Amino acid sequence: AIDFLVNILELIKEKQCNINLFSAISLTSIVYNNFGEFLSNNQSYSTNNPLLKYHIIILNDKNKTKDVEEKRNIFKREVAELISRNFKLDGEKVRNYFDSLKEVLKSLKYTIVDVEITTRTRALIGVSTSLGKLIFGSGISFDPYMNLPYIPASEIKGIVRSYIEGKLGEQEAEEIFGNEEREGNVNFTDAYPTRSKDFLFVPDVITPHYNGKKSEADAEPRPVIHLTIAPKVTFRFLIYYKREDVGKPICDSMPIILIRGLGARSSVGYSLFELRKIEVIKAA
Amino acid sequence: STQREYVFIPITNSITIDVKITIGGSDHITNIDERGIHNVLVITGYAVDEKNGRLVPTLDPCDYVKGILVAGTPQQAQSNDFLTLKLPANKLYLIRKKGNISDDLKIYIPYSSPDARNSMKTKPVSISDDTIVNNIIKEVFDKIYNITQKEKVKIEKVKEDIKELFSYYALEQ
Amino acid sequence: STQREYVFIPITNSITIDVKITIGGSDHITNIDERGIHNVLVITGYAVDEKNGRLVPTLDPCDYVKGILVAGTPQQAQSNDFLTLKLPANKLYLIRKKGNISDDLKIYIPYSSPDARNSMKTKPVSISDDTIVNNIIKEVFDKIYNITQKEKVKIEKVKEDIKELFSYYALEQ
Amino acid sequence: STQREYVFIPITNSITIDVKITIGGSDHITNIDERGIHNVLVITGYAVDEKNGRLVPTLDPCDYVKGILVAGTPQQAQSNDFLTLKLPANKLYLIRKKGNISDDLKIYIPYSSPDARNSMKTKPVSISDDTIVNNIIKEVFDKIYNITQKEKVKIEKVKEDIKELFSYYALEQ
Amino acid sequence: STQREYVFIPITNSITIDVKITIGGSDHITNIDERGIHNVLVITGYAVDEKNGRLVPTLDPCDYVKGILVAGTPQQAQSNDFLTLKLPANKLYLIRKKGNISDDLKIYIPYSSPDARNSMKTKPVSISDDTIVNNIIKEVFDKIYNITQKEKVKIEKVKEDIKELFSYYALEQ
Amino acid sequence: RIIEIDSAKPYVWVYVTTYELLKKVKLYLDSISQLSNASFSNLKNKIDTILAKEGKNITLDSDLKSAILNEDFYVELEALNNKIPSIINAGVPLLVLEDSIGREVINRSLIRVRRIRIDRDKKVVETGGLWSEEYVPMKTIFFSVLLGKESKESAIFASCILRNLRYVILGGKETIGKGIVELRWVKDVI
Amino acid sequence: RIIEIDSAKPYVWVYVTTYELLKKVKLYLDSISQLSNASFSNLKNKIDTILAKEGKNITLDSDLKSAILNEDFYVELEALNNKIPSIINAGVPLL
Amino acid sequence: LYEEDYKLALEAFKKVFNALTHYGAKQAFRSRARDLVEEIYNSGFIPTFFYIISKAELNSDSLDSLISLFSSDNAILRGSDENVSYSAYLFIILYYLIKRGIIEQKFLIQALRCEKTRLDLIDKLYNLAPIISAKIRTYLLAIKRLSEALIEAR
Amino acid sequence: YEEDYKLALEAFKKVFNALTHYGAKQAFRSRARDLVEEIYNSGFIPTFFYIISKAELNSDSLDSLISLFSSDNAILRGSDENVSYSAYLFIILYYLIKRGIIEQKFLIQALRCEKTRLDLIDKLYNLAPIISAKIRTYLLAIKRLSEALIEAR
Amino acid sequence: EELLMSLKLKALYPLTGGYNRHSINPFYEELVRPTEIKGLWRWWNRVLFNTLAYSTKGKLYTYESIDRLFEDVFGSENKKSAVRLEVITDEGNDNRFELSYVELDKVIDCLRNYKRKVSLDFIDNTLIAEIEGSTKIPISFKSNLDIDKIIKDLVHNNKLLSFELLGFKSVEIDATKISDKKILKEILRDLITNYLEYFNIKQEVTFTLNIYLDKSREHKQNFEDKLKFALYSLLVFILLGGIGRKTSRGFGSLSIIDVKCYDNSICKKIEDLAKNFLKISSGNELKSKIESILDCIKNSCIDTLYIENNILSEIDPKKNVVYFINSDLFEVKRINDKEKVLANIYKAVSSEGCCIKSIITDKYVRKSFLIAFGGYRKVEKDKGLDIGFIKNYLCETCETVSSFNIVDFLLSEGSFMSDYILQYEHRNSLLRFKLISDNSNNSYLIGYILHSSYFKKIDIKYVRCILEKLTYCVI
Repeated sequence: AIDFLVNILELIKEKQCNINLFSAISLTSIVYNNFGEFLSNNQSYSTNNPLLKYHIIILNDKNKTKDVEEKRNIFKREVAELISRNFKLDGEKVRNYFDSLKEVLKSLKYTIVDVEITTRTRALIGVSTSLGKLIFGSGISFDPYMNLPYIPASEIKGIVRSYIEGKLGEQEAEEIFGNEEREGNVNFTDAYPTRSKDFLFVPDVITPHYNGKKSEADAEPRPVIHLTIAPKVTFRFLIYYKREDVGKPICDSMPIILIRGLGARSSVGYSLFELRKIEVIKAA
Repeated sequence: STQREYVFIPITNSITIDVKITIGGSDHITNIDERGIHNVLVITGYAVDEKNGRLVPTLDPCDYVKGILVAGTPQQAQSNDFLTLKLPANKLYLIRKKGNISDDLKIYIPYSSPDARNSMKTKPVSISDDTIVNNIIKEVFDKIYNITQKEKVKIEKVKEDIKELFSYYALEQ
Repeated sequence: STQREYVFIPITNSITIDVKITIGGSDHITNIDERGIHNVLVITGYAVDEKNGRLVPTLDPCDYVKGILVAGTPQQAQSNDFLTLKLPANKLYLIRKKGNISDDLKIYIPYSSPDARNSMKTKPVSISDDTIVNNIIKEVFDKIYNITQKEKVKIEKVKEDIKELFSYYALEQ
Repeated sequence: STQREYVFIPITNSITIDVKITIGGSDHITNIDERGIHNVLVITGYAVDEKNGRLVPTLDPCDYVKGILVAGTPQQAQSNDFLTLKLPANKLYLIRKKGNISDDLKIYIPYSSPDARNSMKTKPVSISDDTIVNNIIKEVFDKIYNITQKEKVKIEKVKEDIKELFSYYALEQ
Repeated sequence: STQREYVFIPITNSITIDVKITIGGSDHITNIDERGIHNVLVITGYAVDEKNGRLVPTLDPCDYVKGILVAGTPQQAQSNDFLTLKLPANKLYLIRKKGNISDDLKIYIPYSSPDARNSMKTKPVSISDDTIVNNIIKEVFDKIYNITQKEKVKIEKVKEDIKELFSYYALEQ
Repeated sequence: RIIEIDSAKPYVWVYVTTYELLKKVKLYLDSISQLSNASFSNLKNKIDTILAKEGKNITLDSDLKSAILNEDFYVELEALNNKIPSIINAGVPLLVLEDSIGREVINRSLIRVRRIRIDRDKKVVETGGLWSEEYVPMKTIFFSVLLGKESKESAIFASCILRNLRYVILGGKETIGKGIVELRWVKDVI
Repeated sequence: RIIEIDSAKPYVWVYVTTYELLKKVKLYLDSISQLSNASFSNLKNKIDTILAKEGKNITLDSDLKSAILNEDFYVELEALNNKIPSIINAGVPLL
Repeated sequence: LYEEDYKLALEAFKKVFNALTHYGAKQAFRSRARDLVEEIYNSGFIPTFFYIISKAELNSDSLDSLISLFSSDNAILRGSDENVSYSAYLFIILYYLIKRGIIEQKFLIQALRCEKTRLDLIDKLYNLAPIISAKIRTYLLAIKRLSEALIEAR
Repeated sequence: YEEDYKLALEAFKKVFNALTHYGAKQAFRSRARDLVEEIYNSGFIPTFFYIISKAELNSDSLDSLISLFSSDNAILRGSDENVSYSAYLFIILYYLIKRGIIEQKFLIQALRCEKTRLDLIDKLYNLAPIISAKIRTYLLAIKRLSEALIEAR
Repeated sequence: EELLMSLKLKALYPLTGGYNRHSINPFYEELVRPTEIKGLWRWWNRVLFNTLAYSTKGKLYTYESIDRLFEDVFGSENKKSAVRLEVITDEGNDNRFELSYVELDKVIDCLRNYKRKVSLDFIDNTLIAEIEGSTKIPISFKSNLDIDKIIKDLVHNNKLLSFELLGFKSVEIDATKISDKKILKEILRDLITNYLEYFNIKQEVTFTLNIYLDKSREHKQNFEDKLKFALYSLLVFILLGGIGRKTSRGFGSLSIIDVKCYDNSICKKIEDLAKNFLKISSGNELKSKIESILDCIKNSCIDTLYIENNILSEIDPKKNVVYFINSDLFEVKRINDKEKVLANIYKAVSSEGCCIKSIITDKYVRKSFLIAFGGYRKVEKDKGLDIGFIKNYLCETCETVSSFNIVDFLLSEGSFMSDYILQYEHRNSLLRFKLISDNSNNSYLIGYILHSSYFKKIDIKYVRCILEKLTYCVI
């Protein structure tokens, strides 16, 4: 109901890890996109309500409209600050998850490689996925049922493989990761955050001036607020296999590949990681 | 064919009945039987002047007046109070519609001329001030509310239906 | 502003034959300099009827009309087929807006009234037939602005706007 | 042998008959009886030039001149214009095909030179404007056969096929 | 602009270029630079017929002739061997496009009067016969491009393009 | 995934089923009970109480009044009596939506992920190397039956094999961590 | 599978049969009612009541007036004259 | 009668495809149709629907042209290449809600035009949510395939 | 009768040659098996939109098809996905030409310039139940020549 | 992949922004954004390239094609970047902006039933809520970031910085209608944060700029040559431009502390030319080095100069604008109070400051000079002849006493440049300043004028000794 959406922003700041952030952001986007409309005479707002602020505040006088589009830019920046400040990582359900999974894979007689990577600089994984896409224009790989950002196992497997295929040639890669006529010999798991220092998400901006611009005349900044993963956030994931044959080239490659990019916009040094720990549980 | 008139639910009361609300046939489009007012007609580009509460045609499409449709004779004496349209019942903008109606109709709506002496500055009015959210709620209904004496005692929801739908625009000159 | 006049483009043009006394001052607002017609003013809820065509009102918000709003007179001081409203230019639903205008006008729009023994049965109409857009650039777009049309008639982009913009919902009775 | 010539359906008037007396024989290419018009010829890569309904060769495959190629020779006058083309009738793109042609068909087409004065930017001309829709039948269709406008209640369909079948391009310059 | 001419590529040496000197500017259209031939123009409704091939104008859209567009002049003022139209290059049906072309170009197209006295009866012809593609290379693809194939290393990658791309139609008399 | 107000207990996601989905589970238990000796009256009982509330969106295992499921469907949830025990045997609640609503909610509840292929040299996305797959979330529950025939070896298959069988890998995408699943025999989690 | 348009009582699926399928059931019933004393009037009269309304899409135990069957096929259903007691007993209607 | 989603998609496409004039506007609309159908699944129809109305930047004239497109044929979507693309894909969605009789056309235009009934539209969309969701995502899949065919790539 | 098995021989012969690369061959072999069953399950119009979209017919590929109607040395350009879908699209149009379901002149001027492609698809939609009845044996023949003359991958 | 080179630089009073337009925010702090370096490096590449193209071909090329030419180095929509930057700023902390407490609830009570506008001012280590309705009530806050005293001085004493505070300092508050305190206490609370964060300014921000190469970019056409030209555009970026905001006025000016390299085969001349700035020792000695670096990119050591390629595109002067380096307008003075000249530059760029009210001593030749050189100026064409009498200086061709003619600036009508040079609120300033030094304590102000393309022609020596007297009274 419309009585449900006007209260959605208060729900974020009162739970801080317990709303469905995926659905909460999507519902917020209905307000961010009807911002001018939700401001007309839509009272019955609580004291906690964060939309009164844009009734009281005022930025332009000659234009009803130009007063609003400025308020909407602030509202977006404010929303990005709510998410990053309130929604903070609780990594106990992940540790219980990975410890339960790791016991399962031992039952199945795999050799597990527990890996913790730590975010060094503000990371951007899944920038083209759908989380804040309807608000920020960018996204983050988000697991709406673990209610956490994550790094897809397909991405880690695809990054590691490009480093072995580049280093150890082609035939060695397709002997570890297979091809259209051999199965791969290494499985990966998604990487979930298990511990942060203070924050989990963090606002950022990209302001292109000269992109697809012919000259200096067509240049003008287009600021793009968005969310990134905060620094000093530890992502845990698993690597398991059956042939000891493939154990060495993975434990070797891992530390090198993390210090380079592991996500989007790493040419300008955003998603750089840090091997925090490697645990190797041999099968038998 | 049956002819109908158009009364609404304003904050004002200048439309008391203004009409013989019955045509000899008790048929009604704006049915309030099941779960609230249904088929309520919305008229676009008009204001009520909150005085002689007839409608002022305005070029702004964001002008907002809505009312109920009742079948009667349009006070044939005072033929200076309406404009007596005739639309095929598919060319008027209804709300909470019911089983469709696909045949021509004649409708009368309270119309007061521009009367150019000042400039129009229309403003929005909801329905509040419970002083009247009961009193003329009875009056305008009492043509169909003494029947509702069974539908208002135990099926009382339509007092909160007036609160939501009828949010017309009074010119407030 | 002054006494203002809204004329309609729809293709019979005998009611834009009925255009009358010009600016007097300089109140031409519908800019047509280079890109074509600007400050077009659309009326929603009406129809030109193209037969004694004088913008008969309706109730549908999906039918509309488009024309020109120029400094005029009530057709030789005949105030039966006009409304003569006054609005603060806040409620002026202009399209192809360019520049700005002050905040009060005396706009005259043609008027008619529903006559029974028929329905309304409104239908949309486009603009085509390049002879027609010669018939109106020569008649209804010229004897209102025949100071230009030595420079901006093959960089015209007004028929590019006539065919595009000036749709309407003729009665077609 | 079977002399034939091209006359098409533009808005222009120069296409009225544009070519002197028909073959005199009972043979034609296009039926007119049951489903309206049949076997409408479509020539690609030509435009009509908004006047003097002749076909200047363009190059793009988008330009159409849909018309009724009929039996006859051009104007019994200067042959400085028409194509004078012979083809086995399996090489002209007909639409709404009916009873099959089987012989070679020498045809004449209103050809103009490329006219390399300036750029040729074609303008798609759809057919509308009911007044000429009958005039087209009044100046073209009713004479080519004369079994129309005399004994046809099927005139109604000939009013519609023009606004449904023929649609072409024109330089307008 | 650049006055450009259209050297179609049939199997016959009826091309024998028989047109004038190169661009007079700096840019051809039918590039052969690195990915093969480029910007190959296509004409439709024409057959070359290779009896001094001059694209006899057919009307069957299924007849086409490909070929190259190089800038030249129509054979020392003999402006009747061609068509000489002037078009805005938006209508240029081009193949294997490589880059932009501007808003106005002159195109000279080897043209023949409609070859009457015969029904067209044209049939498709491809390009084969390595003796001919070897000829065609030195005949036009080297006489007009005796600066390529030398800054270019691989040449026999684009030789088969003539066999692959340049199909056409002809009356086959 | 769920968003709701008016709850002393917040939930990020909920279990969702429909009445058509429980019928097919009842249908499975009805027939195999008549085609064999095994009669699982306890499951049949729990499901019969739930099926008697058909036509209304009910809420087991919790006290939600109304929520928005998958960002798009606002449902008002009646509360089936709290004493109908859990069938998932867990702590999260379980909605049973009427099948017109639940067919939209369940379909949008699947995870849908776009993957790409990278140009090895340009380090950019290939041409036509972008596709999308569909996963079913973690902790989804599927119901099936495994039937046998008197064979002197169906006895061993049920005695020893089926007991020592808890974790299995199903389906594809195994090397990106998908497919691991757990088998929970009704015989011991009835 | 059905899309329950022109109604507010929602079904997810529905039973669909045709008239030629019923004629083959009438034939099976007419024949074996002669090769045996057993009669099936309760079934033979349901089927024959349905077959009277041939040349029209009908729904037996429903009020639908419209539907989109198997995502593609629009049907304008005319409910049966009065009712038929659910040949195949189930809450789901039969078209 | 009743048009199947593939016939409803052809009708809606040949109106948009003709209203768009600059090929840069069509190449944008090709990007819209490709990923806006994947966004409707991931973030629901209602959030994505108003996202489109915002990215359309419905100015007084742009909204005016969009309304003309429902009735006239000479209507031409004019604006920036990314505005008219989202403005075109809004017509695609509106052409479905209107023709399937899901939402009345008057209420829809009055929603986009005036701000007061816009909030009321947000409500109708939450009641009609199971109606729209079941169907629309295969009519939009036809619009996606029609654009990948009739519009050259990026 | 077996006219459609002869027609499927002429068509497959054109495709088998216009597909130069052998990996483009093995892709058309994939299309021939999948796209015949999808017209069975899903219907003609859904499958045609699917085909015509993965074909990516700009104008460069339209000429290759239009020429292939007439010449026997035209060649499809693109990658295994695009050429195979473009080949199968020609396989279909070849049948509607050689069976009078569409006027070849119309189909060729429809494929050519700008917008009569929409007219074609509009027309093809009105003939959908006729086509999906007549092409069954033809596409099934194409499916078997493909599995016979083209090796697997 | 391998490390190409490393550039230990420093920035002088950088005004690096962020999502809140400040260098610090409630979540983190970045005094150096590696995204701005990559963005400015590309901007100083499209400038240097068009300089190499207006000295050997007399041609100018659009931006969308120069980067298309260099996309095999910096990357584009079709290719990932070949170089990847990595800034490691020193002190490597978290250091977010935390506002411990802000005791303000009287100003709340001063704001009921009224539409005033709060305004913040930092008067003597204490801030005041200047309610323009005459209430300069104080506030007792307590936060991080330790605004020492100097920035409070430096901000208030610099007319440019204080002018840009006019956004971050004040906001109206409507309260005639329904009001609150929990809502007003949060409006005013962020107004403080967005104000104090403007004071996280620091001189001497020392950071490193590691630049990596991938060793997987096969030499397409001039990779080994395109790359080593980009390094040149990076040095001139360091030596002529700065990072952050208002770099056209000296802020964020970059220096060089020590340059290493790790691939001699490419960086050879670059590190050497960069080595020549660690020990600058004389004003006009650097004026030689500024020209020494520049000419080695011109006719001397011509880095493969392959302009004969079908990627470029000549500009249209009546509809395009391009900035390139005029090797002549360059001036290296000496300074010993960075803060003074940093605040003095306002005297040289304002239409009333006491440096161009002396050099260009009138109204019109003064303003019209700035209109064409001082970036975009707010000129209100509602007054009398002072839109045309400044136009009369900026016409394409008319009666000119000073050479400030614009390529298609016509009178009696407006062309594309006529509006651009007059109404386009984002136009960089051709007149620029930069303070540079390291290891010598000898700060040298640098002044120059970027050569644009919209200029019909400029009298070099005249506008040079305008710039000459400029750089003189700026100290």
